Amino acid sequence: RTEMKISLPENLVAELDGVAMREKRSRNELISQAVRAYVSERTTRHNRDLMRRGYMEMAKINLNISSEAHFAECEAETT
Amino acid sequence: ARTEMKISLPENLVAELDGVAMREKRSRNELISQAVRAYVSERTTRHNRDLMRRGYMEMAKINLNISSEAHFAECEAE
Amino acid sequence: MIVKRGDVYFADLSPVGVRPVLVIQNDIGNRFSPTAIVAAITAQIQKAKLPTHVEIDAKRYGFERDSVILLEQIRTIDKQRLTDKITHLDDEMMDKVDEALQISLALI
Amino acid sequence: MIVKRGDVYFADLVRPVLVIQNDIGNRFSPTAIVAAITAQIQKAKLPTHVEIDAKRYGFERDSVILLEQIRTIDKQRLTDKITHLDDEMMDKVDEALQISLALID
Amino acid sequence: MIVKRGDVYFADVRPVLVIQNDIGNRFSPTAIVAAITAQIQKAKLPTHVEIDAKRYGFERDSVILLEQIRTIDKQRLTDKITHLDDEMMDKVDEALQISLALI
Amino acid sequence: MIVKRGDVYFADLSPVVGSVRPVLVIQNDIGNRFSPTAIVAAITAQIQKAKLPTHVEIDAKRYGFERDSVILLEQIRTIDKQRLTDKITHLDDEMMDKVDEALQISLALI
Repeated sequence: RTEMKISLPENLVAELDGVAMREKRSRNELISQAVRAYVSERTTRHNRDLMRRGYMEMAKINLNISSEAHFAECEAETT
Repeated sequence: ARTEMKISLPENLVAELDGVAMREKRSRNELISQAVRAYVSERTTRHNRDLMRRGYMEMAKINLNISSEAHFAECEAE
Repeated sequence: MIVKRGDVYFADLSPVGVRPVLVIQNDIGNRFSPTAIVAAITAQIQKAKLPTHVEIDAKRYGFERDSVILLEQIRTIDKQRLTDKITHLDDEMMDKVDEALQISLALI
Repeated sequence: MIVKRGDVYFADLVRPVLVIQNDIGNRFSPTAIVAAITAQIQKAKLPTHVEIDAKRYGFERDSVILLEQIRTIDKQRLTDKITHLDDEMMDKVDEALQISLALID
Repeated sequence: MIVKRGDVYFADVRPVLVIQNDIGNRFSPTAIVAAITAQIQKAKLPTHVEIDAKRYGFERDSVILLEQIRTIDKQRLTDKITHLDDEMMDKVDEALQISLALI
Repeated sequence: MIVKRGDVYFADLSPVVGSVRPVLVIQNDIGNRFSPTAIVAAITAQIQKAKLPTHVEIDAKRYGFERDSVILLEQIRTIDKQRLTDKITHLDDEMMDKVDEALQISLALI
């Protein structure tokens, strides 16, 4: 449970407390939930980009071996 | 910039947060601040959309009446 | 007749009741065109219930009762239906009408 | 019902009309703000006028839009659609709506 | 070509159901599919999903065989015949976990 | 033949013998007994590290391989069990938990 020190614009905190007074939660409960959403969003997108990059690197292998074993598949069909 | 405060984030969330920091070449505060903005904008917007609906639905009786009471004037200016 | 953007008139909504109305069309067209674009005004409420509403104080603008301009209610009419010129709204009040209008018509 | 900004419908009193209200008003209010459409002119150059050639937006007729001729009626006078103007078309409309209403210069 | 998980195509000719994730279905030459047959109309296994002819535009009632899966070149995918809703894909999901012991 | 989920065999990928690639059985064990077909996932040695969340690394010394290899859970297919020849090894519960989560990602599951 690390702990830290931040500096938010005076307007943004004023607005933030607005949504707090309304949804009946605290600042930290909201900041924490906001950091989660942002970090989940960034991690996900990063992972999607690494999956693409990998698939595109693996094309030559995956294609070759998909063909090399084509006949085996076709036989295990109407069997 | 302005106010300054004290928070307690889970140890895993900050570890992950520094991950995205080391990568996008920014600081914690630059990221926390950007995150609070996005969240607050999202909440304010949705709240406003809900107040607009509620108002339109309260104003239906008036807006309808006067849209009819001035119909002919409209049709003549065609 | 010389109508100015910001003028509020009574208008005759009959084929030859009478309701207040706010001229919002540019002044060039307000001169060399038979038609005028206006925005209705009502007194069934005294407070804004929408970001498309602009309040009008009675004592400040010589109204019998406090009123609200409805920038969701706009139409173009023949200028000839404009009779009595009630008042005119200052730059302050028209800056409100401007931002309410851009919201109403998604010019944001 | 199903109304959205930039959708063109037919009217009742026959008339083609461009819907120009915000999408929020369009959903929770009985009234909708439209702009007149006419086929009498094909070209029509002037600041408050926008040009549609039919050979694009599923139109049968070369029409022109009039940001000087707008009105606000009951939602139910909007029967069935026609098409929806893409963003680039809407930008030219707004670019004239603002001139019409004196929201620039 | 944009293939989506849930799309059913003809393949080079027998029907076939795309079951691979959508990221891979875009940035990869290969697609993982599950055969479809019409020699039966009812499921004979917990690894089978029935397909109604009229509901999904088939000439005759068919059954997806989640025991019969293979990865092929997307280029063999020709005509897109239809797409299965979330309902039908929840069946394919639990049939697939059984087939591959993902309990 | 008694094939078990987790068994890795060599497979013959020819139209009859005219000579072979490693392969991982991933189908449930009931089907692996009373069915002519087996569902497998290819294995290659052209890489030694995972390049995807659909990959599972195999150490050479730990599992008796000539050279470090990677299982390709994007590459799966059902074949006739008769093409399974040599049983080279079997993977523990640890390694099969990896294959499990890699497979659910590959096929958008759970």
